[PDB]
Amino acid sequence: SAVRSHAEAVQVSRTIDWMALFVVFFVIVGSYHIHAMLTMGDWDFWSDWKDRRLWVTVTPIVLVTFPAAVQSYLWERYRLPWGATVCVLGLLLGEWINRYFNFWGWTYFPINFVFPASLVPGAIILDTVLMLSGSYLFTAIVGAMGWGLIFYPGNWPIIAPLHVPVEYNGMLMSIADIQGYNYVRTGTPEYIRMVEKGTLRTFGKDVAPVSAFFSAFMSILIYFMWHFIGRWFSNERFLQS
Amino acid sequence: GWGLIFYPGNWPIIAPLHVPVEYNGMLMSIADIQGYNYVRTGTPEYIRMVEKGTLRTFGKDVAPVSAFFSAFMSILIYFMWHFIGRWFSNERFLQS
Amino acid sequence: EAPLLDKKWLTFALAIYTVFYLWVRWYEGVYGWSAGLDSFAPEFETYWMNFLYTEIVLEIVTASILWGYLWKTRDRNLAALTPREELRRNFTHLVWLVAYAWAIYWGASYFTEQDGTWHQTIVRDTDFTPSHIIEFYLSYPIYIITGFAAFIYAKTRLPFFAKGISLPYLVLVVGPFMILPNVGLNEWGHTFWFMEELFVAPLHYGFVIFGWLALAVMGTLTQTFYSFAQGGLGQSLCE
Amino acid sequence: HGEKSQAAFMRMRTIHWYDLSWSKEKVKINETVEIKGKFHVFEGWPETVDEPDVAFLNVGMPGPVFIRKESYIGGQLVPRSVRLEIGKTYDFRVVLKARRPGDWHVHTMMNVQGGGPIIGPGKWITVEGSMSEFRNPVTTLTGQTVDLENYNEGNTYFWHAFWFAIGVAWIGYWSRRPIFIPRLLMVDAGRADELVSATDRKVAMGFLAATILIVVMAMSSANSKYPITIPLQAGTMRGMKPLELPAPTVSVKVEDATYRVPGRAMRMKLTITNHGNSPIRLGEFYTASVRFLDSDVYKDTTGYPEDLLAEDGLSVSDNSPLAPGETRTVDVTASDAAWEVYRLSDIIYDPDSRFAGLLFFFDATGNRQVVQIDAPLIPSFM
Amino acid sequence: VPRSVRLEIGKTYDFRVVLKARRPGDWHVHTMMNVQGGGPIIGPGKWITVEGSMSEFRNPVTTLTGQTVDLENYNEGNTYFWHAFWFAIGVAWIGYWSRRPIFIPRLLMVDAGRADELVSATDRKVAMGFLAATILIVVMAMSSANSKYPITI
Amino acid sequence: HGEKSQAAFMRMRTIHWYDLSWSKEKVKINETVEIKGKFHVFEGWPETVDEPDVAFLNVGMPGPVFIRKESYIGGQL
Ligand SMILES: CCCCCCC/C=C/CCCCCCCC(=O)OC[C@H](COP(=O)(O)OCCN)OC(=O)CCCCCCCCCCCCCCC
Ligand SMILES: CCCCCCC/C=C/CCCCCCCC(=O)OC[C@H](COP(=O)(O)OCCN)OC(=O)CCCCCCCCCCCCCCC
Ligand SMILES: CCCCCCC/C=C/CCCCCCCC(=O)OC[C@H](COP(=O)(O)OCCN)OC(=O)CCCCCCCCCCCCCCC
Ligand SMILES: CCCCCCC/C=C\CCCCCCCC(=O)OC[C@H](COP(=O)(O)OCCN)OC(=O)CCCCCCCCCCCCCCC
Ligand SMILES: CCCCCCC/C=C\CCCCCCCC(=O)OC[C@H](COP(=O)(O)OCCN)OC(=O)CCCCCCCCCCCCCCC
Ligand SMILES: CCCCCCC/C=C\CCCCCCCC(=O)OC[C@H](COP(=O)(O)OCCN)OC(=O)CCCCCCCCCCCCCCC
Ligand SMILES: CCCCCCC/C=C\CCCCCCCC(=O)OC[C@H](COP(=O)(O)OCCN)OC(=O)CCCCCCCCCCCCCCC
Ligand SMILES: CCCCCCC/C=C\CCCCCCCC(=O)OC[C@H](COP(=O)(O)OCCN)OC(=O)CCCCCCCCCCCCCCC
Ligand SMILES: CCCCCCC/C=C\CCCCCCCC(=O)OC[C@H](COP(=O)(O)OCCN)OC(=O)CCCCCCCCCCCCCCC
Ligand SMILES: CCCCCCC/C=C\CCCCCCCC(=O)OC[C@H](COP(=O)(O)OCCN)OC(=O)CCCCCCCCCCCCCCC
Ligand SMILES: CCCCCCC/C=C\CCCCCCCC(=O)OC[C@H](COP(=O)(O)OCCN)OC(=O)CCCCCCCCCCCCCCC
Ligand SMILES: CCCCCCC/C=C\CCCCCCCC(=O)OC[C@H](COP(=O)(O)OCCN)OC(=O)CCCCCCCCCCCCCCC
Ligand SMILES: CCCCCCC/C=C\CCCCCCCC(=O)OC[C@H](COP(=O)(O)OCCN)OC(=O)CCCCCCCCCCCCCCC
Ligand SMILES: [Cu+2]
Ligand SMILES: [Cu+2]
Ligand SMILES: [Cu+2]
Ligand SMILES: [Cu+2]
Ligand SMILES: [Cu+2]
Repeated sequence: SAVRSHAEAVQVSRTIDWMALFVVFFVIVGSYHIHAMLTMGDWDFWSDWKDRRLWVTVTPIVLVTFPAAVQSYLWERYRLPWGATVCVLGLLLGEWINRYFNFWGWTYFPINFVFPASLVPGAIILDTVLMLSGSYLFTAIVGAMGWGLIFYPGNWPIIAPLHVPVEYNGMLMSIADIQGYNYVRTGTPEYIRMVEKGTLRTFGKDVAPVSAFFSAFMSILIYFMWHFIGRWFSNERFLQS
Repeated sequence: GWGLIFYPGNWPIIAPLHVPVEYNGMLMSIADIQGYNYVRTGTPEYIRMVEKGTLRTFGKDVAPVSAFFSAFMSILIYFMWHFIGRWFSNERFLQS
Repeated sequence: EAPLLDKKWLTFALAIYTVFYLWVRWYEGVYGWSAGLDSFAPEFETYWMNFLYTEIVLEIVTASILWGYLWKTRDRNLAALTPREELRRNFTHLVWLVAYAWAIYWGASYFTEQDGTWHQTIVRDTDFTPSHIIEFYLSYPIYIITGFAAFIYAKTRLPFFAKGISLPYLVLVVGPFMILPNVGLNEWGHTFWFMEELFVAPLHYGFVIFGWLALAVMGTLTQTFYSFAQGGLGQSLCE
Repeated sequence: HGEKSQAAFMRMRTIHWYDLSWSKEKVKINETVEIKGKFHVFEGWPETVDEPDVAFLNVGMPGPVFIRKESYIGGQLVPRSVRLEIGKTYDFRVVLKARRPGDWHVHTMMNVQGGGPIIGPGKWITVEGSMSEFRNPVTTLTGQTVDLENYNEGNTYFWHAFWFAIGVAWIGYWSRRPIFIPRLLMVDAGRADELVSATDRKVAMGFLAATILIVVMAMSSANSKYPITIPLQAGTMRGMKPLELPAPTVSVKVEDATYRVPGRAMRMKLTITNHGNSPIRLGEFYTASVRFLDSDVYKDTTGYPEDLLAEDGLSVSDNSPLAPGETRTVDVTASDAAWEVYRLSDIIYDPDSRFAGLLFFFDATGNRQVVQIDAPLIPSFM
Repeated sequence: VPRSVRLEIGKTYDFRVVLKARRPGDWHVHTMMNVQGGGPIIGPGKWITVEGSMSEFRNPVTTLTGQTVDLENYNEGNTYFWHAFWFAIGVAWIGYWSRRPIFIPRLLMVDAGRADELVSATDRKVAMGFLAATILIVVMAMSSANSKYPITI
Repeated sequence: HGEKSQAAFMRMRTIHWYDLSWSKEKVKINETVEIKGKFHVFEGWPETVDEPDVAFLNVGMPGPVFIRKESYIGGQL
């Protein structure tokens, strides 16, 4: 036999558990980080890109992709409810490593100007909803609604001190706006930032809630599609050519 | 290979057509003069999708970059059209 | 009666990548400012183009030698593989997967966002920026080599993977490899299509798409676990 | 850095930066340097570059080695993107504050949406001191003075660490048990319902409720701490005041313009008519950040980057006082290694061999007229 | 104006066009402004008669390299030669395999599981030679074209 | 109705309507009311509003309680 005793089998299984956790975690880090940055990283890099319309709308929709697939695999095959949490934690770890060692360690951009957005509450909501309900349709709908809606309230304690108005050289500016102005991004001019500028159809203080609800609806859709995407990605098929 | 060999294979043909000419005070290509002289009534000059230079165009890398991009997209299109042809090769019979 | 898991090999697999990439980061910090800013200068030549040529040659040589050695020493007769030796080979393949995951993290996550930083702080001048040299032409080939080696080892040593070509393994291994040709699109994206240094531009969606193929790892993992369990470990563990 | 690789004709035909000044060449940490000058938008704007309807005045440097304290276009602060008109000249001023020590090549640039970067002449500036001495004080409308280098850093660290710790605890609660193989076998065997207990359900409910309640309380506390907040200020600022400059009493027609392809020079036949302003003389030809000067007529005293300054790179067949009214046809020769160093000789690879530049005419009293010339450039190979 | 130009609304422009007769006959000639995103704007047409033979038409052009060429027949033979050469190579590649039974026996052999018998070592060597010769010929032709015309724009 | 909810700066920075007159305050059915005035286009037009290359002069009311008999901009229908 491969193993000589039950205790040896348990120890071998624990070693395999640790090694497979390492493999899954860091492959997820690589893939999720590349997808997340090349989908929404301009808003995540700079504090003056963290607006109420585009950041709040875009970030959860594109970030709900990997958690859906990883949940569809882990909960179905192992009853492990931490897929969304592990995806968010890996993305945050990679982003923070890059910000501290490259954004600040190399180009000396201040950390308070280059910090990532908080994402743990949405992953926790998704994971808990999936674990308690046990059905992927209800998880999709309700958990994606929560994931979309909790993104901006979760990040508000961080960005709130950066929105104190300042009279800078005769013009009204935000602290994040002054941060973007002072610290020169040679490759990132001011016109590139996709932030809300006001529309003639913009109503009475409804920008952030409308963006959050739109993000939640699109998160429902993207979760529903990426659940089946991950189901396909979990196939155990062998080819002969 | 299919993407990369396209332009080197055609260069011996179009190379004599790229000799510079001072046509009426303006620098022109032989192919450009051919297009100018022989009037295409239904094909004005602004329609031609040719490179005109960009502020992000770098130091003599236009053709290799185009070739490599074409090769990558050729990989993708070959992969998709292989299965397209596999579907087109089905021997199925319908009853209605 | 060697131990089932070779701790020395796992330690080497982690440490070689860690040390090499730390030295690469030190080199980027030291020479990325004095020589990497201007591309039409001699110091840029001798400090980055030589690096690119050497890394390309070494990557080709290493990939050829490693893949040929793995394919040459394949187990011709796998029917006589004892369950204990099969478990040891499974542990070695898991070490290979650990190395592949570490290389994937170093390539797709660290240096890609470092490249984003570099492009947001300076004006792009050439396709062979020091950031591009380190990211596209050093880390990506390294993780491609590691993935190909892991796939070849699994196919040539594990009876579970020797009965055919594993589709999830093939997708997980070749999918990220397609990130390397897609760099051409990236160049065609920056020189012709998009005039702005926007990291969310569609010209980068190619990367994204092939990054999705890394998700195939989950399927591969399942197969790996079965390769770990079909030898009698699962029966003893279920007791 | 980054201009030598840009197409020569694109550099010649976009924006021209004329008289520029730098307040200091060597600065200490926290000291300010002022870069002023004029920029002219070329009338024959290239078609592949969008019109500068949305343009941003930027500083080209390898990072935040300086901080841009302020920027003015026509005397008006421009923290946002602006709108520029084709064929108009604008004053610009940029005040920067030194942050990091070292020698830095600083350029003034105009980023144009749908066009890309337009880099101007770069100057080497030395910063002496320690980066730890740099301070960025800002006074808010609420009466608080803060330092932007470290403001809100601890709060961000605390919140990110808190949420990361919560996620790690959630994972580690399940990580105390067998993870992958036994659970997979149990699920395959049909014993999945045994893998989650009532205590696990209660823990998940507590985690969800605590997460929601903590988010709500944190938002309320942040609102209480900062009751006055404004959204990010953005938009394109129109109505930039251009310069009202004296029209050139000097008329210049370009008969022919040629460059030898091996070549480190450019030659042009010019017909010049003086419409008054006393006998005049050509003193300088500006092409792409490169200034070819005629030492006998004009001498630079502004510390113009020497790599871009050819003190005797202008050779005019006859540069004698052009009596008001005289129409002289002269052969001008602009020669300098900068032509090859700044890759202006790479116009041979350009899909448009046409050049544009500025000519500067000086009278006996020193009054200067600026004439704008554009023509096709013909390479010579024989 | 050999290229597209920019016109302003409400302005008047002089225009001149010099044409050279090429083919005999009566031709209705119009001056037109093609506008991008608009279409054709045709002006008054005039009937012009061309007398002579088309064989007498010449289009001399002097290049910056010191060569005078006729655009009617310039580079025609080179294009014919290269296209015929590559077409002949493709035809030879097809005809090498076309000397054997093509469709039915090969289909039956593949269905029967004897596909490996349809390609021999000599066929593999021929394919390798074809690939190597194609690549080498392309490279040599590019080098020769560059040597013949060292000045191109 | 509908202006109070529009952004204050957008209302301040688009079009200015100066001296206006209404011919009548109370009208009978089939009677006509004339509204004349001047409107100035602000030079600093907001960037999120497209330039008025295509603009329509409209009457804001809860429906066809009136019918717009005619409209003139600069004396031209
Ligand atoms: C991530 C993108 C997904 C790609 C699409 C999924 C693969 C294709 C599936 C259907 C056809 C093959 C059969 C089932 C799969 C697995 C597979 O390819 O198995 C081998 C089969 C032959 O096996 P069989 O026993 O004769 O019967 C068919 C198996 N169901 O090959 C084929 O059928 C043809 C070749 C397979 C396709 C190429 C490999 C796909 C991997 C991705 C390529 C790289 C592109 C991404 C780079 C960024
Ligand atoms: C080139 C475009 C491809 C079109 C899609 C492929 C055809 C459809 C396949 C699935 C449904 C039919 C069953 C399998 C096919 C072949 C087919 O149509 O068989 C007859 C079946 C009935 O047969 P059965 O024994 O009862 O069981 C189903 C057979 N698999 O009809 C149908 O199922 C419905 C009608 C078939 C569809 C119409 C004809 C399609 C030809 C193209 C139409 C023209 C459009 C192109 C013009 C430019
Ligand atoms: C075997 C170790 C465990 C396995 C995991 C790897 C952990 C290793 C960390 C290395 C720490 C030393 C870094 C200092 C380099 C030490 C180093 O290389 O210093 C020189 C450069 C600076 O050189 P220069 O540019 O010429 O200087 C002018 C401007 N500074 O700094 C750096 O490189 C420091 C910043 C970057 C350091 C990398 C971050 C650490 C890597 C973490 C990997 C993620 C692992 C995840 C595990 C949870
Ligand atoms: C559902 C369980 C019951 C708990 C209460 C539910 C949410 C709260 C209040 C309900 C009353 C509705 C009025 C809202 C308070 C209304 C409210 O507080 O509105 C605040 C602002 C308005 O700001 P203002 O003008 O300065 O204020 C004066 C308003 N006359 O509007 C918004 O935030 C806009 C609403 C947010 C956008 C969502 C609209 C809903 C779209 C439908 C899909 C979402 C629903 C999910 C379906 C399952
Ligand atoms: C729709 C389902 C009902 C339950 C959720 C309640 C619905 C209403 C709002 C929640 C969306 C996020 C807040 C933005 C709204 C839209 C909204 O009200 O926006 C105004 C401000 C943002 O304004 P600003 O200009 O950026 O200035 C900052 C001032 N705070 O947010 C709020 O006032 C926050 C409102 C509520 C915050 C608590 C969130 C908790 C509820 C969401 C999670 C639900 C998940 C349930 C799990 C099963
Ligand atoms: C944004 C919209 C949501 C995303 C779309 C996906 C959501 C869920 C379902 C829709 C499509 C996937 C369902 C799986 C196919 C459906 C599926 O699961 O398998 C179909 C078969 C399986 O292969 P087989 O065993 O050889 O064939 C015999 C049938 N079992 O695929 C094939 O035959 C080949 C085609 C499979 C291609 C599916 C790839 C999934 C897409 C990955 C790309 C990334 C995601 C893109 C969306 C952004
Ligand atoms: C692979 C086997 C080894 C054989 C050599 C491989 C190809 C040749 C050289 C390798 C050294 C790299 C530097 C190139 C010479 C570098 C070289 O010759 O560049 C010429 C021009 C530059 O022209 P210039 O500025 O006037 O010249 C001065 C440059 N400082 O650039 C180009 O042509 C751009 C490069 C072509 C675009 C492809 C980039 C690669 C993208 C990655 C995907 C493709 C790779 C496939 C993956 C499998
Ligand atoms: C990438 C895989 C490695 C093998 C191929 C080598 C990679 C580099 C270049 C090849 C791409 C085409 C040439 C344009 C590059 C990009 C490149 O170098 O472009 C510059 C000129 C074109 O410049 P221009 O402004 O139009 O002026 C004409 C001057 N020649 O092309 C070249 O210098 C040609 C370079 C190489 C030509 C030989 C092609 C043979 C290799 C491709 C086939 C590979 C297939 C292998 C079969 C398995
Ligand atoms: C540009 C992107 C690449 C092109 C896409 C194709 C590449 C390869 C695979 C993707 C889709 C085709 C795979 C075949 C379906 C997958 C396939 O091969 O058959 C599915 C079944 C076969 O018919 P059946 O026997 O009746 O059904 C029972 C299962 N055998 O189709 C259906 O049921 C009907 C749908 C089939 C439609 C496929 C048509 C193929 C597309 C032709 C359009 C032209 C190409 C467009 C792309 C530009
Ligand atoms: C000094 C640090 C610790 C020891 C170093 C060895 C590695 C660490 C731990 C495990 C082994 C410890 C004891 C080993 C003693 C001896 C020793 O060095 O063993 C390792 C391999 C032997 O591999 P093995 O026969 O499979 O058996 C290993 C099990 N003991 O040595 C070799 O000489 C290498 C084997 C031949 C394959 C060479 C690969 C191709 C090399 C070219 C470059 C490849 C590409 C480069 C990157 C681009
Ligand atoms: C298969 C892969 C497809 C891509 C999916 C992943 C996301 C990638 C890119 C788009 C993310 C948005 C951020 C921009 C980065 C991708 C990017 O670079 O976008 C640039 C534009 C702004 O510049 P531009 O001059 O407009 O250029 C157009 C090029 N897309 O951003 C935008 O988002 C605006 C473009 C229009 C697209 C709007 C976003 C989509 C709105 C929702 C509908 C789509 C369906 C949603 C699911 C229900
Ligand atoms: C970064 C900071 C880290 C925070 C760490 C939080 C601790 C997390 C988890 C504790 C796990 C204990 C599980 C015990 C069940 C262990 C368990 O199941 O014990 C049997 C009890 C029997 O209880 P009983 O009395 O017979 O019935 C209930 C009424 N008496 O069953 C249960 O259902 C017990 C449920 C207890 C669950 C406690 C978990 C709550 C954790 C919330 C944490 C809040 C976050 C921090 C706030 C700042
Ligand atoms: C438009 C111009 C048309 C060009 C026509 C080119 C001719 C094409 C094909 C010839 C087929 C002969 C096959 C003989 C195998 C017939 C064959 O297989 O014979 C058995 C030999 C035995 O040879 P051996 O000595 O025992 O072993 C090798 C070393 N001695 O096996 C082989 O493997 C022989 C391989 C010979 C293959 C020759 C084909 C090369 C064709 C290249 C053409 C170049 C293009 C033209 C350049 C301008
Ligand atoms: Cu890119
Ligand atoms: Cu510079
Ligand atoms: Cu000008
Ligand atoms: Cu009203
Ligand atoms: Cu007004």
